[PDB]
Amino acid sequence: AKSKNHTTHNQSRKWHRNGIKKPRSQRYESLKGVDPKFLRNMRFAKKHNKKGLKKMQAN
Amino acid sequence: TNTKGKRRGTRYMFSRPFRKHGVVPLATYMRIYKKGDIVDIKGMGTVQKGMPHKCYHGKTGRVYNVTQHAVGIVVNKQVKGKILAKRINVRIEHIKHSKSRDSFLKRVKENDQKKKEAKEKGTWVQLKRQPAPPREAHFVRTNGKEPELLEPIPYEF
Amino acid sequence: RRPARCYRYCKNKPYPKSRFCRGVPDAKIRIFDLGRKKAKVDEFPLCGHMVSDEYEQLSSEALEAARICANKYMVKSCGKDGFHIRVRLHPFHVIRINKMLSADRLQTGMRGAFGKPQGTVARVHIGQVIMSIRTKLQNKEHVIEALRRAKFKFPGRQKIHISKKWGFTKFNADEFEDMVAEKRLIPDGCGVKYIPNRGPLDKWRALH
Amino acid sequence: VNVPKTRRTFCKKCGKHQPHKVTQYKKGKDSLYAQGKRRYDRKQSGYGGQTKPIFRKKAKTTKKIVLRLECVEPNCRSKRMLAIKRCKHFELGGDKKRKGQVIQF
RNA sequence: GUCUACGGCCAUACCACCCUGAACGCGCCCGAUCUCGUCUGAUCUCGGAAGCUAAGCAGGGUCGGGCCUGGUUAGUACUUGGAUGGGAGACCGCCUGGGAAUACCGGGUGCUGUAGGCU
RNA sequence: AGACUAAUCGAACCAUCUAGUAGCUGGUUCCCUCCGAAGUUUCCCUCAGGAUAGCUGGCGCUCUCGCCCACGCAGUUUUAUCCGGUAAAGCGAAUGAUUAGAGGUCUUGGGGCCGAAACGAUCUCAACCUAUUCUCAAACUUUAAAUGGGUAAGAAGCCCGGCUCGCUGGCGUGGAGCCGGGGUGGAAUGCGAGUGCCUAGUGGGCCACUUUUGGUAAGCAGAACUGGCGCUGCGGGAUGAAC
RNA sequence: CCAGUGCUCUGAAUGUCAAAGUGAAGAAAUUCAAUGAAGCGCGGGUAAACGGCGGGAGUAACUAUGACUCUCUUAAGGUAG
RNA sequence: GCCAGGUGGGGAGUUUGACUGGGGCGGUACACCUGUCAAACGGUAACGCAGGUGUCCUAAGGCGAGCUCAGGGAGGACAGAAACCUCCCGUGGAGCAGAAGGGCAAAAGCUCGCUUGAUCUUGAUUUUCAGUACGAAUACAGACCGUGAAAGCGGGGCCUCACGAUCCUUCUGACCUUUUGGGUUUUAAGCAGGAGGUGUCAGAAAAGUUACCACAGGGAUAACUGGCUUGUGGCGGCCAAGCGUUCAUAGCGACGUCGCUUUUUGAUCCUUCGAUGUCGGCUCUUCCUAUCAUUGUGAAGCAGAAUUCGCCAAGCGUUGGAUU
RNA sequence: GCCCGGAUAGCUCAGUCGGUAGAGCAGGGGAUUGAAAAUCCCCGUGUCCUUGGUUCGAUUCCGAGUCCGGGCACCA
Ligand SMILES: [Mg+2]
Ligand SMILES: [Mg+2]
Ligand SMILES: [Mg+2]
Ligand SMILES: [Mg+2]
Ligand SMILES: [Mg+2]
Ligand SMILES: [Mg+2]
Ligand SMILES: [Mg+2]
Ligand SMILES: [Mg+2]
Ligand SMILES: [Mg+2]
Ligand SMILES: [Mg+2]
Ligand SMILES: [Mg+2]
Ligand SMILES: [Mg+2]
Ligand SMILES: [Mg+2]
Ligand SMILES: [Mg+2]
Ligand SMILES: [Mg+2]
Ligand SMILES: [Mg+2]
Ligand SMILES: [Mg+2]
Ligand SMILES: [Mg+2]
Ligand SMILES: [Mg+2]
Ligand SMILES: [Mg+2]
Ligand SMILES: [Mg+2]
Ligand SMILES: [Mg+2]
Ligand SMILES: [Mg+2]
Ligand SMILES: [Mg+2]
Ligand SMILES: [Mg+2]
Ligand SMILES: [Mg+2]
Ligand SMILES: [Mg+2]
Ligand SMILES: [Mg+2]
Ligand SMILES: [Mg+2]
Ligand SMILES: [Mg+2]
Ligand SMILES: [Mg+2]
Ligand SMILES: [Mg+2]
Ligand SMILES: [Mg+2]
Ligand SMILES: [Mg+2]
Ligand SMILES: [Mg+2]
Ligand SMILES: [Mg+2]
Ligand SMILES: [Mg+2]
Ligand SMILES: [Mg+2]
Ligand SMILES: [Mg+2]
Ligand SMILES: [Mg+2]
Ligand SMILES: [Mg+2]
Ligand SMILES: [Mg+2]
Ligand SMILES: [Mg+2]
Ligand SMILES: [Mg+2]
Ligand SMILES: [Mg+2]
Ligand SMILES: [Mg+2]
Ligand SMILES: [Mg+2]
Ligand SMILES: [Mg+2]
Ligand SMILES: [Mg+2]
Ligand SMILES: [Mg+2]
Ligand SMILES: [Zn+2]
Repeated sequence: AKSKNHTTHNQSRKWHRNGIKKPRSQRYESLKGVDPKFLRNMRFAKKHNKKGLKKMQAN
Repeated sequence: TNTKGKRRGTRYMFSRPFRKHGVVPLATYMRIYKKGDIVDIKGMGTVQKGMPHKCYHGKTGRVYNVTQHAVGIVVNKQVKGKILAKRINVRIEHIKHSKSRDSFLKRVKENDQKKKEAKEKGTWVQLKRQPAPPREAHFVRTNGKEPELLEPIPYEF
Repeated sequence: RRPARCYRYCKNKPYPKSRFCRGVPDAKIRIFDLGRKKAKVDEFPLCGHMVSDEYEQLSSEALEAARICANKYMVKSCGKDGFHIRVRLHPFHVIRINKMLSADRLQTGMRGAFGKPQGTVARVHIGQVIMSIRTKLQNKEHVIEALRRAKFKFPGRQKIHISKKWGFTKFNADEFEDMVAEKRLIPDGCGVKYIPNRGPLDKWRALH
Repeated sequence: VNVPKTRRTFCKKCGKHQPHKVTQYKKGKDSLYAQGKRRYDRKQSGYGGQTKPIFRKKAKTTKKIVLRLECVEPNCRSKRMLAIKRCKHFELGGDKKRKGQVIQF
């Protein structure tokens, strides 16, 4: 029952069939894993963009 | 069967080099890490809290998260079939800036200023890098003196 | 004690006698200099040594029988006390025997196939010294006829190059007498301490 | 190991550090008429023999010494548990050691 | 030209041995009632100036040792790619590019930022 | 004697349940056109099998090129910039093996003689120290290549201006976020890219240049990198799976 | 040779021991205790029951071999033949 | 008759791990660490090598502050190879619980002073990875704190291992949910987080023999041949210290080294498991030469005699028996 | 060739419990006997097999060998 154990012979040729797809470009990076106190500032900063300013900034 | 554990090939990689066993030089902490920066990862044997892992030594990633005294990076690590975007949490000592963008951002500043002057006097600039062309038809000098003759050496053991 | 034909080509990484191997017995050789060990520098000007040619191993016992036959011809033909022969190849490379017939097939196969140690051998590059013999200037045919009786006893094939240097000091024999007497070089037993002129000035005042 | 009788640790009723008594966890007597005891006994009564597998192959020698903590400070009295790592020997409240002392067997 | 307080690079700035050190300053020093600490005011703390650069420290020197930097060592040692190239093998030559390391030799021997003091 | 019990015995015969079960052997019926692999990961009472990824096929969908510069992508270089400790090298640099002499004299282990006879002293044999010296290391290194690994090469950028914040705070300060305005051109090279569903087969591998571990060695056993035989004929090697 | 494993004899002298039965508490389900048949545990018997049967050292006036002396040790240490 | 407790291979039903240079006996390479092998990123195998682990710690955890280590020298009542004090030098040559590797100097080490951050809870990520989990770890975040003058530092042990699912049980938590027609209470069922285990360690409940054997199969896997390899066996070659009255070599030859052979064996598993009938003898044939005798020669420590050493050489010969 | 056990006095055994060296036997000097055997008073001795790590300390706990004595070398 003796066998062969581990070989990456023909694994270079399988991986590059479809190709090493590099993710590299997308915009507005996902916002999980963020420092929460920072996020406990920024959601407040967004909700007073709407409410706090019409007349000051638009004019 | 390779004892698939953590930090196992690191007799030489987290080893501080030579004559620089000692404290971390405290400009290591006073570097300003804003978001979006491109920073490189070199492990340090001295700060045993937040060393990354052995498979991220030397890779180049991107800062996404900043805390009190560490920094989160997004890093393009490779696995079996494909290459992944991973999030590491590294303390500051195992970080340094990458001068690839610094010479790049100086490459931007020159190209902006040449663009300023191209509108100024009306001369076409060619700030875009062309590769190193084949040499020009230069004109050597051999004034009076003759070329030194070279023949090979004899063999003596 | 297996034939040395098999343990001849260098194949495995060096596996020396140290903290972790420990089981290999003593080398065949113990000593390395045979003639006038106490010799001055100026007594034996020329040197003749055996340039290795192959990239092979030498068995440790090949060293022993060679310095015997090399000693035996010098004491016959230049007499006693008229030469100095140094074996410049220390055997550290330890090899392994996987002892079997222990005669029956009812013990074990090739299962535990690591070797317990048997003896040491010595490695050889191309262009490497084996035995240097420094002699009186008159022994020039004898140094050839001494080592030719050793060349029939090492494995493989490697030649004899009567060198250009002064004895066993590394310096050129053409410049040695020109320069030892004048200044700088100071003789020291078999070797010669080379002095620089970058030392403290009481090094220079201690001479003259 | 040696862990002291008294220990000041966070209680979960009145939101503070309070002192506690480390008392030893015991298994306690199990119950007949519990859920799995009734189901195993309804399964058992019959000409079928042993149905659920009993375990014979023990390998571990150590139990995690786990700790009741009773709040000493009155009217709160919220018992809770904790764990120490695996260990062979455990005394609770005696013979803390000396450094500057000869053994003298 | 220098010096203190705080420092970044962390030996070109350490180490040994020696020569000089105006004025501030750094120091040593005289002292223990308070403050504070040890077997002891030596250390630590505490209050002052009778003395002195001998020490620290600062400068310079040593055919100095280290360190740093560049040559020689050497297009060598190894090396990606290539061959119906050699050789029984060992291993080697060639085309193609990349190319070190020590003996050994020569040269350096702190540079500074912020505030503040001396001529 | 495990014999005999209707040519049947270490449990007869007959019929049913029964077309019992099987990861195991053998077979699996018309042509043509297109596309075309795997023996690897992890876990399993897993090792002659599956599960899962990988690999394969099919069916679509969302777009762009048809006209002094495109968009996007990559088993490639180029230009920058960090990372490594293998070859080689070194041990008069650490650690660790290690050969041989000369100088120097505190140190006891031994003798030659002064001998009541005394560290009162003569030449020492050995060790010690200094400066040399031969040779080495998969589980040692100061040094340190070739090949290599990551990232970067702009409009997602860059600048100016202004508001928000419950976080930060001497500072209208730190930093994110939001709003409006202004200039497309930022190495070479090649290409049409992007994305979702379902799913067969596979899960016994083998040989060769160089690099390699166990062996004395093997048409042996185990690998790394790449190509191939397998899956593939043809021309050469008389003939042959791989040259 | 009664150590072992077996069979067997006898004892409330004495540790264990399940139902039923009784007592105490609980509104009751239930919870607890006391009492304790056979068997086990404890004591004896048996090997024409299974079967079991040692190793060192010193030692005699040629040297030798060892009656003898010693020691560890077992349930017992292979006697007749 | 019925219930309970003993005995019960007399009778019944099942189980007899896996990896393995065939199996078995052995060993754990079955989970997990460290150095290497690994061919300078990461990854990378063998019953490849060296080693460890299933623990220990109320301080060896935490914070502050003080101090600096092994080792050597010169000194000093009894004191010496070793007591104690003192001075000097002392870059890690000591120490940090134990395997090693890294890391460490007004410190991660030593001593001391207060201490329980080894506590409460929701995510995110790193590791192994299928990009699932346990385990472990890092950054945070909301609490309650410790220590410190303070900045800070700490949610265990300086880091890389030191541990464990469902179902069941047990315990704690809310002045919690459901207890089935509505209620009151006991019991039970749940939600959340701690334990009691699966070491074949991603988790079966488990002994043996078959020569009386049976079926499914395998040359994926032995024993016979044949092949590759030739250690071992067998045969030769080179060098010359010696031996040989003198004489290295007529005849031998130590120490060394280079080969051949497939009649021993060993090692390997490529061919054969829908079979290739596997010891020895007898009978008979051919061939090999590494020649025992014969034909012709060469050499001797060859006088003749007997011998021995080589050469062209397989033409011809190499018997009769007791024992197994 | 693998798997298991041990070294202590002149012999045979302890204690191996990491802080004493013990038990018997023989030898040695007494006394008892005219002389021995035996009895009584007495003592004498351990390179704790070798070597190193573990500890404050090794005779003990581990590792390493020098050897002695086991149990195994099974299916074709
Ligand atoms: Mg497989
Ligand atoms: Mg029943
Ligand atoms: Mg004073
Ligand atoms: Mg006082
Ligand atoms: Mg002064
Ligand atoms: Mg003076
Ligand atoms: Mg100077
Ligand atoms: Mg110098
Ligand atoms: Mg029978
Ligand atoms: Mg019949
Ligand atoms: Mg039958
Ligand atoms: Mg059918
Ligand atoms: Mg039917
Ligand atoms: Mg059927
Ligand atoms: Mg096709
Ligand atoms: Mg499998
Ligand atoms: Mg099949
Ligand atoms: Mg497709
Ligand atoms: Mg390496
Ligand atoms: Mg090398
Ligand atoms: Mg599949
Ligand atoms: Mg193979
Ligand atoms: Mg196939
Ligand atoms: Mg193909
Ligand atoms: Mg082909
Ligand atoms: Mg053809
Ligand atoms: Mg051919
Ligand atoms: Mg062919
Ligand atoms: Mg009995
Ligand atoms: Mg009753
Ligand atoms: Mg006798
Ligand atoms: Mg008898
Ligand atoms: Mg039965
Ligand atoms: Mg099996
Ligand atoms: Mg690597
Ligand atoms: Mg690599
Ligand atoms: Mg150390
Ligand atoms: Mg250590
Ligand atoms: Mg401290
Ligand atoms: Mg918090
Ligand atoms: Mg009801
Ligand atoms: Mg498992
Ligand atoms: Mg059976
Ligand atoms: Mg096959
Ligand atoms: Mg042979
Ligand atoms: Mg075979
Ligand atoms: Mg086969
Ligand atoms: Mg095979
Ligand atoms: Mg033993
Ligand atoms: Mg004895
Ligand atoms: Zn409370």
